[PDB]
Amino acid sequence: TTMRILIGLLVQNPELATLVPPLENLDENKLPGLGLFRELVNTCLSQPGLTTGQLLEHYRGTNNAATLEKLSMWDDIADKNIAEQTFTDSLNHMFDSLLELRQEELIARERTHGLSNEECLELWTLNQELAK
Amino acid sequence: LKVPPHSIEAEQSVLGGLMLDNERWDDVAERVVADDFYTRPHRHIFTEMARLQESGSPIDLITLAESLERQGQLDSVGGCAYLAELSKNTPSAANISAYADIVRERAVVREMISVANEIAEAGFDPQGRTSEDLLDLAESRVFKIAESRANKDEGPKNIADVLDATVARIEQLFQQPHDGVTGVNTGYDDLNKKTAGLQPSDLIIVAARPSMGKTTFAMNLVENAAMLQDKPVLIFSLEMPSEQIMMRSLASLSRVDQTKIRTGQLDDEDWARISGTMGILLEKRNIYIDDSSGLTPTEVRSRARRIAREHGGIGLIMIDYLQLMRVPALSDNRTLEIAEISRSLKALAKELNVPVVALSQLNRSLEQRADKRPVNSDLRESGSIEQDADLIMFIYRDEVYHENSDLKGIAEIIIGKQRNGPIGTVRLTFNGQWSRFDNYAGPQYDDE
Amino acid sequence: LKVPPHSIEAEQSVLGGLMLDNERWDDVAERVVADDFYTRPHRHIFTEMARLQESGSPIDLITLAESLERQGQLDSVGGCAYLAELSKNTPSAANISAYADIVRERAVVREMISVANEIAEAGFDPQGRTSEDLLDLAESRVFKIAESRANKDEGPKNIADVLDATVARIEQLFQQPHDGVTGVNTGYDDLNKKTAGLQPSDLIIVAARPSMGKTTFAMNLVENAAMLQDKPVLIFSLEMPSEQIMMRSLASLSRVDQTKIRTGQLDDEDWARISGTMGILLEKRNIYIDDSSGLTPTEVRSRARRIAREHGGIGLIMIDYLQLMRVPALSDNRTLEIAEISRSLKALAKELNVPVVALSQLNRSLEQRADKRPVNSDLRESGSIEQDADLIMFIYRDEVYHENSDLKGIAEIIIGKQRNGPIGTVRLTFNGQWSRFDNYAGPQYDDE
DNA sequence: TTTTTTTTTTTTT
Ligand SMILES: Nc1ncnc2c1ncn2[C@@H]1O[C@H](COP(=O)(O)OP(=O)(O)O)[C@@H](O)[C@H]1O
Ligand SMILES: Nc1ncnc2c1ncn2[C@@H]1O[C@H](COP(=O)(O)OP(=O)(O)O)[C@@H](O)[C@H]1O
Ligand code: ALF
Ligand code: ALF
Ligand SMILES: [Mg+2]
Ligand SMILES: [Mg+2]
Repeated sequence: TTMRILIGLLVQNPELATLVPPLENLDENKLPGLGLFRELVNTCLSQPGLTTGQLLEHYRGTNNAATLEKLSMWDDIADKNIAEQTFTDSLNHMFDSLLELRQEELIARERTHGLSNEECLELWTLNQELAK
Repeated sequence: LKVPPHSIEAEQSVLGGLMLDNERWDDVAERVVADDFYTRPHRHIFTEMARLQESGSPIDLITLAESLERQGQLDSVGGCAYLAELSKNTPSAANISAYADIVRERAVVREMISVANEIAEAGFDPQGRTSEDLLDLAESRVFKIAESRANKDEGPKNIADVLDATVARIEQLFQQPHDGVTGVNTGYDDLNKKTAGLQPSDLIIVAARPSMGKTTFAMNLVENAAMLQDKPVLIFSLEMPSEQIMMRSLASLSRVDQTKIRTGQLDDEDWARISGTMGILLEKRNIYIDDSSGLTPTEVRSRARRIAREHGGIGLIMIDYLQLMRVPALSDNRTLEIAEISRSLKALAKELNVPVVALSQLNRSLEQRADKRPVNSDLRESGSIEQDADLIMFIYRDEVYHENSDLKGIAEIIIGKQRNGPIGTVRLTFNGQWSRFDNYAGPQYDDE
Repeated sequence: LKVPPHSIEAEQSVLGGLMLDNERWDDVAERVVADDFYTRPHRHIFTEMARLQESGSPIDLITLAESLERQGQLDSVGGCAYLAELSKNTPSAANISAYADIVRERAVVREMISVANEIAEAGFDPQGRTSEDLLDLAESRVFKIAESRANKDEGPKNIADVLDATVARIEQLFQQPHDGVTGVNTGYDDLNKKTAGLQPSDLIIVAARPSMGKTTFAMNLVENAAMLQDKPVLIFSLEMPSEQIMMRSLASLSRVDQTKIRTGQLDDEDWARISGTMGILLEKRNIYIDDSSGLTPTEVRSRARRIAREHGGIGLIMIDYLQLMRVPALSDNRTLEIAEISRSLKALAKELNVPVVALSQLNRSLEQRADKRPVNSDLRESGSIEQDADLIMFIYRDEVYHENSDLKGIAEIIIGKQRNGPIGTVRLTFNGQWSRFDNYAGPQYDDE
């Protein structure tokens, strides 16, 4: 669901794709079908100063262009500056998956064979960032 | 099966954004209500959020879930898992206003569809109701939906513009050099001075005991307005047929005895005056009369709108009189019926922005007091009438209750209520021979 | 197996917030105790947190885990995993106060359930205890619950306080009799003295018969508050359009004949006064008006929240008037609708912590009494308005009901109900020419 | 569940 919103926002306003913080190091296996989003972000970053049609026509060789076109119309709003905050919030939510992974693995290791002082300390440090 | 139009995505987005930002609740609050949500779980969720926010509590996943569980409604809304899904699916509350507007659109469309279906069902099965009843029902149903959308305007937005507009309007009124009367001239110097005429949008109630000439004074004001303006004037003579009202009007205008006109014992000069009055009226054609009895506010409003559209507005409206009007929906409680009638007439006056003189009658307690001069307390079915009444004038005649009165031929118009002006007594000459009121030209009595 | 009422989520949120924000321990310390946590591990964790705070150590995951392990109770709670989960599952510690309040609610409800269980057990087995003994046991058990109610003072002040007040006043007669204004200034010396200004969070109901200057008095109060404060004030003029209200305000401020203002018969000096008033008002921009018709309480609340958030609070709210407000849900019973409106407005005043002058109207029965001075029961639907109202002020004018009255130009503001102050009459000079009230400078009449 | 109306019988001024 969130992936559909992210893709729709990315396709609707290709200009904002230049403001995306780097996410190349992140694995695409965490979120479902995240490879399409990362590929779209990299492609849109490669050509700053573009229109929505020229971004849409890029993936005409593949069969996933229909999804991009159907998502672009969806969640369409006239105001431009309003969408930047929503996109930023979605990006922050997506980036929070890394902290989610890190705390989940630490909790799993705690349940498997416990944790030492430093391990629970780093778990606490990671968890403090989740609330804020 | 034609599914009702709806947008689950907009509702979910609003629900999630409210959990993410309580501050924008106001933006959601003035745009959407609980009943708007197509899905009942969303209705319950919105109700619980409103209850919590009204208490000052923060609208969040945990507090909302526990609040629903306190009423056993959590599992009815999909549970904590569904609430977490709603919280997650919303990225941010920036576009929450658009989502609320979309939800409002869908809800109003479903309401329109429901009203249309009900009207169609009634048409298929009138259950003995005449066509007029069904058409009036459809009128009311459509008008309700039309009025239910008046939520974007009429609010206390940034005052500066409102103050500037009001001051500009005041300056415009000042610049227009009127002769003291800024509204419909009443035809009487003292009454116009104290009232500045019958103002637009204002509800005026003229009252007195029966036989006091209340209808006489009303018709005199109507004639003055018609002669002093070209805009039409509308009369609802529920009390009397149009024939007697027109006979009174001719007697007053011609200053000929009403008895002779009623009896037809008219001489050549009297008939000449009558013919001149008829010619003047036929030249004006700014008067419309309805003698239909039992007229409800709905029919009065519809006919007023018809006349205004056909003639570009109405200068004045006249109703004879309030207590005769019918509201079957409130027939059980007479007081509630009268309050509804008065409020509807006030609303109609504001909408058409025209003076509306609706006549009224007093309780008998007045005549049980030592002083028989009417006051505000004396109105019958009284409480709501005075509240909706913007101007209140009572008609008194000491000669009526005192044969040896020195005020024979004199009538007291007591302005008892005036929002933007002084209250007090005025005197007029009453020619019951002609059923007319005239400016008082005797010695001026100082009002103590 | 009816589980005792509880909230795992609330306790987990409170514990996680304490792990996250130690500064909010005090806000939690007053609300809840260790016993209030339904689950024993949460009781242990809160006890350890209290012990650490008392010793001054910070409350975090590492310190709490170390302290619990040192006591051997770490296993009883779940270790680093469970405490990390407690810290994790809390959306934010900013709402820890609400979670603590909910936990206190659950604890009080569980205490009540336990009390009921004990009373039922005693009833099943009196053990020779008389019915009086069982009743006294139940009453003693219940009185523990009602410790958070109290009764405060009811009026009886002892001889020592009387002597102290008498000495203070006898000494200050030589000195300056200051008022002690703390609330929003009413603009009048006597009214401020008796009320100490419009108290925030307190509901004030100004009532009067129509035409008594109710709206006039409210507008004068609002204007005085605006000129004596910088916080914005708010008005809901359902009864009248904004234009008439603004004209009244300008006429009062400029002390010019409002009739001239309405008619546009304004001279150069009056025009200069009007221009100065306009300049002052456009300089302030601390007054907001809504000319909406048929506002529901929710709409008023939302709009007030909007204005307060935009301008950081509201100095004063005014509603004209209660009987105009609409509640479609309770339209069936008028009294219930009025009661709910009053309750919602009182809750709004408490939440916004602002004085709220909501106007009300009286039943005609008042004028049936020999003395027409209003009293509390004279309110229409007095059942709920009187209960909710914290301050009740009635406007009376003997000149209105007696033209030969010796109090001409004098209006009586009678504080008939005041929770935190004395009831009694106050006099003001009413200039109907300007539609204004002024401090009464005439001879003081003994309040008998 | 309430506001009206308006009888009737009393008191009080
Ligand atoms: N020929 C006449 N001479 C004197 N007075 C008359 C004559 N005809 C009608 N009137 C007066 O006109 C009044 C009109 O009465 P009516 O319309 O019933 O009063 P309202 O409209 O206030 O109920 C009567 O009270 C009567 O005194
Ligand atoms: N030009 C004037 N001269 C004297 N008094 C006036 C003037 N204009 C208005 N008033 C007084 O102002 C009062 C306002 O009436 P209104 O606002 O209807 O009363 P309320 O608001 O108490 O229901 C009236 O009772 C009237 O006596
Ligand atoms: F008797 Al009428 F108006 F004529 F009340
Ligand atoms: F008649 Al009003 F407020 F003016 F009750
Ligand atoms: Mg008549
Ligand atoms: Mg008023």
